[PDB]
Amino acid sequence: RFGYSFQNFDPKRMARASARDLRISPKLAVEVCRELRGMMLNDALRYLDDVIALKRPVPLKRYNDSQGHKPGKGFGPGRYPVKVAKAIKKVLLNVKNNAVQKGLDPDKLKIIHIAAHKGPVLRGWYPRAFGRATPFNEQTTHIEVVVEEIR
Amino acid sequence: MKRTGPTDPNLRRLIRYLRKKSNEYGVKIWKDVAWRLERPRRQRAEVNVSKINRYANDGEMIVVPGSVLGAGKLEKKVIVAAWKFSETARRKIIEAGGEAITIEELIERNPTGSGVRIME
Amino acid sequence: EDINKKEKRLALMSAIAATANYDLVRARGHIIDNVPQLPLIVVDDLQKVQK
Amino acid sequence: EKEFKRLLRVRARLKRKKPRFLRQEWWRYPKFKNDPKWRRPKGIDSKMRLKLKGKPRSPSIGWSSPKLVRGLHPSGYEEVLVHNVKELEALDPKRQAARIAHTVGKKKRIEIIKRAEELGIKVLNPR
RNA sequence: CUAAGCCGCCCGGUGGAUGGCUCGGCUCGGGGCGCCGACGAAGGGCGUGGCAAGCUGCGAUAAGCCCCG
RNA sequence: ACCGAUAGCGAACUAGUACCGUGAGGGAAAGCUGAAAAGCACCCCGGGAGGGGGGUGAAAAGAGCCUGAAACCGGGCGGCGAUAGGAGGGUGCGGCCCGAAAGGAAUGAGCCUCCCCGAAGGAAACCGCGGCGACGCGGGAGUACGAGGGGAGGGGACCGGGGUUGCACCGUCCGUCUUGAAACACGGGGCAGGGAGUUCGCGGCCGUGGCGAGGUUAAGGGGGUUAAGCCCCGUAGCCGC
RNA sequence: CGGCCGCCGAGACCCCGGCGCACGGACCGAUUGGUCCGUGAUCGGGUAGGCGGGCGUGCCGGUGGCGUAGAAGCCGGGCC
Repeated sequence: RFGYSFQNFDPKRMARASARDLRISPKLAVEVCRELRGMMLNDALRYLDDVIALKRPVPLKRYNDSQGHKPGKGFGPGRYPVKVAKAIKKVLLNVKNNAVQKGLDPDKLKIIHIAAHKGPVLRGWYPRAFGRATPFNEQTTHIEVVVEEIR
Repeated sequence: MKRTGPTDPNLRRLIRYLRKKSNEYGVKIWKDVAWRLERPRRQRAEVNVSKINRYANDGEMIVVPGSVLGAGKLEKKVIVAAWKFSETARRKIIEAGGEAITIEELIERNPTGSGVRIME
Repeated sequence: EDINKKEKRLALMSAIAATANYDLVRARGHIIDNVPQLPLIVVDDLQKVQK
Repeated sequence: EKEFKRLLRVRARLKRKKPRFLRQEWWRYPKFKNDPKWRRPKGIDSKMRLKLKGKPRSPSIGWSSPKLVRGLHPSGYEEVLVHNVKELEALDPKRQAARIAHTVGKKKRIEIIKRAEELGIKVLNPR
């Protein structure tokens, strides 16, 4: 995957980055992106740091089966996707670098578009009772992000 | 099953001309011959010089809405008009002193079709 | 598919006759605007042309 | 022209009132929704086959347009598909309108349009 | 400026249909040609390339050696 | 006048190969960059995979490479959205939204005003009378109105169509055996491709065409041809008399 | 319970315009076809089944064509 789903990208005012074939949960990636959308880059990085440190739960709105609630208001199911947070943090650092190279003030960068997709699946099998072999697969994730220097 | 009618464009045109001529002259002979000609091909009439000899008279006009075959003998002098003639049939008609013409020529000679006898 | 010999002969006759029909020839698409006459009969010397 | 206009209006009203005839359960499955069509219901218990009130209707011979204006362009002309200038040359400007085939390139479309406009021939897709 | 959720369009991922192509198949009247082996056959095993695993070809002279065109 | 990569031989390719069974034996999947590798020099970041610039190319067609559909998933946009019930639809219209082209239209749209004819059908005011009463009878009147059919003036850009949703009424899915299917009867997670009255021999009929007291050739032979096409003969035989 | 007076209510019945079918008639097109007129209160539901016409796909013999000024294919939309 190379293309982005953003329509009106402007190279003069915007920067973009992506990651492909990440070996993380696409569901949790979608959930984290939903929360990161619309935030400033620094705020998003601090958000991810808190999630990684387990100081801040991520709410679950779509994939939340058999998930317990968390202390405070708005919870409701939540969890701490550390691996997803780490990968997305690396992508955010990459896009920050792209903006800096283009010559955009890093303190005014707002995440205008961020999305996650399901990529290719790596197949595997696991043995089970009664001589049956059963699917045992990894689902990879694509991440895309484009930030804009607001004014 | 459907009756597709004659496949011969000449025969179809002859049928149309026959009906038109009947309307023009206010008679029924030509329309009768037309609906007899449009009979199914497995039922088209075939007549023999023997039958013509049996039921005709000298100097008479006969119309066969089909084919005329040359089995038997002819001794009368008759003018016969039919869609087709076999070689033997036509030879016998000519040798008897008559003439073997087509339906178009019969109409041209006798537009009103008075005294013409249909045979099937 | 079988074809009776006499029926095939009649079909050949009809085709040869239709060859000399002005309306059919032009209706088939052929350009006969400058042809002098249909049917076009030519002297036997045409048989010896080799080039 | 009086009867022509009356029947043209009648056809317009009829074909505005007419529905889109689609097979049963077309909306329920993507395989049918992506390829809209009408198929006669032939089931023993098919409600559409029974023609019950409250179910989609079926095509009938009574929906046909009036004979005089059947198949005509809504503008009233008779459509003729044209692929070249020679084909366009054999058209009647007073009663027929030329529709340029979708396959002819702009190069030939230029001459087709020029000939049409100098002959006073209506073109439905002049570009 | 509605949380979840449903329908429609656009973009993107997943997937490999469709269209086009074809050194491959299949079927044929006619035509050609039809045996090899104790002077060791067919079939097979193992070897053989500078980097060489499969296929193909070759046999300790081993992807080859000699002679006439 | 064969198929065109789920087709055609099982094998278009390192296919009777990989792999399965002790064995006899069984047996797949898998074609395509571009005209030319010109197959991305250099720069920033990342542990790396890669990402972003910048180059090549008519076009990334970027090797995970012709075209790139459907099902499925993520985002953006338009409509609905936490007091509301029916197989997810039908009829009619109202909100909100899209409306360049292919549909109508400035040679004039929605719309407003005025005049004429008018089928089936069809009032009332008002007046007279009958009935205990609901009410009815005669005049008004076959008048007003009426589907639709025509003409004139004003205004100047929308009507048709589409997405979603609101309301009123109606609507218990599809195929099947069955007397009877919404069925607590059977088959129905979704999408794409494949999939089921074919060939010969004999007999009965019909639609059409040739010849006709006759019809027709089979095996085969000759001419010509790139060729198996084309032309001519061939009375054995078969049926009818 | 015995009667009466109004009104509402179908695709039924009446009227207007349109389509097809059955039968008969007149015209044109060189094979099954096309146009128009007349009659229908005595034509218009439909399972098994019978008959007629038409739509669509691959290849062949002809005929007339399109295309790098952009074919097939694919997504959305307009018209018949």
